[PDB]
Amino acid sequence: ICCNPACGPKYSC
Repeated sequence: ICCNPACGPKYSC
């Protein structure tokens, strides 16, 4: 997961 808008295309919560 990458639950932060800065994750960009990786965003997931």
